[PDB]
Amino acid sequence: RESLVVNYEDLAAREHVLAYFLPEAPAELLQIFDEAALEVVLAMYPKYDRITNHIHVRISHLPLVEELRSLRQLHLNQLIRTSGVVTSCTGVLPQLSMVKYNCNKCNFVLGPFCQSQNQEVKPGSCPECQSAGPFEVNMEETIYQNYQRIRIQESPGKVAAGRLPRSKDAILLADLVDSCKPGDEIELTGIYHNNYDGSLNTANGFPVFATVILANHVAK
Amino acid sequence: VELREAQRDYLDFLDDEEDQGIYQSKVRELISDNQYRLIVNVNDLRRKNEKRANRLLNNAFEELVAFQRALKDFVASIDATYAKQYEEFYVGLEGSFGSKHVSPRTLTSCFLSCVVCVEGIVTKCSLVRPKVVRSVHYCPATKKTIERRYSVYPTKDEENNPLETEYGLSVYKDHQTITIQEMPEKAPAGQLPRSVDVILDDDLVDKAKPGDRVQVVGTYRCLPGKKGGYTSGTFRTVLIACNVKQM
Amino acid sequence: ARKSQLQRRFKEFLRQYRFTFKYRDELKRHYNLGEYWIEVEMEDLASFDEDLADYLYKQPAEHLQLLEEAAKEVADEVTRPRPSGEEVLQDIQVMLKSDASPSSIRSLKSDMMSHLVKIPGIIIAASAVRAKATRISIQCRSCRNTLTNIAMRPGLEGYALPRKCNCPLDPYFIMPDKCKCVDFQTLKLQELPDAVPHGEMPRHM
Ligand SMILES: [Zn+2]
Ligand SMILES: [Zn+2]
Repeated sequence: RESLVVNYEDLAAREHVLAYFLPEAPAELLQIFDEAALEVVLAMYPKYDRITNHIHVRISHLPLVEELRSLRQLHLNQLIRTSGVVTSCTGVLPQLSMVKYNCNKCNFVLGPFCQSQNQEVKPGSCPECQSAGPFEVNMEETIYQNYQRIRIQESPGKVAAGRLPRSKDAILLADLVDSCKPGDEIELTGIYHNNYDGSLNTANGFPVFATVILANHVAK
Repeated sequence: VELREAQRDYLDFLDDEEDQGIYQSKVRELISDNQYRLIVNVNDLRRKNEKRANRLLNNAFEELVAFQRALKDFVASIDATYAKQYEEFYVGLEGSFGSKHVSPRTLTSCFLSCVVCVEGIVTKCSLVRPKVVRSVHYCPATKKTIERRYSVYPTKDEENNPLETEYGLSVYKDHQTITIQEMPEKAPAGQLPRSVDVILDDDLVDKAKPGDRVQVVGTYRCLPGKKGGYTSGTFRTVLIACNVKQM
Repeated sequence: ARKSQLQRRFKEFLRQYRFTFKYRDELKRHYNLGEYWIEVEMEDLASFDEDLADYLYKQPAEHLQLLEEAAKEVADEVTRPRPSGEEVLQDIQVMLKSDASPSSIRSLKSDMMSHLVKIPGIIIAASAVRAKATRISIQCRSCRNTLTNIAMRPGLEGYALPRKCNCPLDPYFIMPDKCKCVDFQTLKLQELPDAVPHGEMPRHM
């Protein structure tokens, strides 16, 4: 496998500082935990450098957070836990990672570029020929990742009378793909995100931001 | 050298009066009937010159241009008075092509730049439109006339004087586009039909109507990718007709 | 450099495999009849030499071109006394066939990128056959200079015209009368109803 499960209760019991910093800084702390887990696993077994080069760390339990209705400005860039029902699935899609580009004039292969989820990769220029023209993706050597999108709606039983259920979008990557069937009830722990290009409505209308949840754990 | 030899062979083909030929009488009838299109049987040309027929079938544009030049020379020699009216003449084809008798379903890229014969039904037709050949402009400020040929529309003089267009002095030719679909009586059952696009010019514009069964002989060519820094590498193929027949 | 040696190995495999020369006679007959295509069973290649067979599984794009060139050379060497007029040596398409069991379409993931796959399914849509260029020529606007025999890549990949003339910028245009074209088609495939999971929608390709 390529994933590891860590309980928040044990982490809080052992080291309080990490548990305290965890909700208000998910990305960097998760990266540090992934690095530490990879180092420990490689220390335990040396062959994995041939099999899997990275390991993900996922939080299993958390203090239960409010439903989809209460998600507001106070939860920006924080870690939240919600429960809902799956209504749609986009399937498995390939996304770029460590992209290598082929120059158009010469045949130099540019160095790998980290594929951020906020903006598209824009290579500067070819080091040898110094050109800054169009580039193409080296399909043979580029690394790819799994991507999936899900729409989640509140459980009809828990919806109060006189109001309608509300829905939100979530993104699953790597091992989380194909873990939920449509129409099933799930619980997610995720990050409430806005910092992605195109989120701000600029062409017309009010300056309204669109929110997207990045999940890292699924509970049936 | 090759074009000149082809023109010489085409000129030699027509002079058949001393060899029980009919094409001289056909040209005389065309002059009498005020027509500027001649139909030549492919079988007779193959009988008289197999190499020229093979070259024409495997290469159409250059051979057709050479044959039109030869016909122009022949009509000039017969009566140069008649040749003054029209700039160039046009060629029609008839006969049995054999392997090149191709249905809309069996059209492939192997027949590019060749002469093909198709049989089908008409489903789509377009309005007749004029196309410019020559343009004449006049300058009232300087009383000067300019001529342009087409194969950019001027609007101002050298000293920025306005120019007025003379529509009557210009030259226009008819143009139309039609669509040919495979006959349902021959298409396989349960499969969608396939269609081809044909362009008609000059006197062949009003010889087809929708819902009619026709046979069209013409050249098969691609359309180049339009202007752009990036190309998809896929070209559209459109038939250019030279003869249409009501079966 | 080494790719030339691999092409030579493919040539030797085609010319030497047998107790009758199967591929040699098949290629000769196909070239004589006018069908410029052959089918290669990878079990025969593995029997002849396991190295090239293993290589084909991981980098099909380059080894396929090498095999096509080797097959063209073999066909040229077999048919020396070709009839007059048929001096031009035509290209040959190479197809692959194997007896390995197929894999479900649902197993396609990131790790299978740029690899060779085998998938069962059912066809639901087939587009019309169209033409795609393989060799093109371009002409400049001002000086009318010409660049000829530009090779085009296979698959759904375009081409970028040069912007510098060796004159205004971007002066090149494509001449339609001097290009070679081949037939291509696009199809739609759907997951087999016998293999779809219960209560789940099927997927397409
Ligand atoms: Zn470069
Ligand atoms: Zn130039």
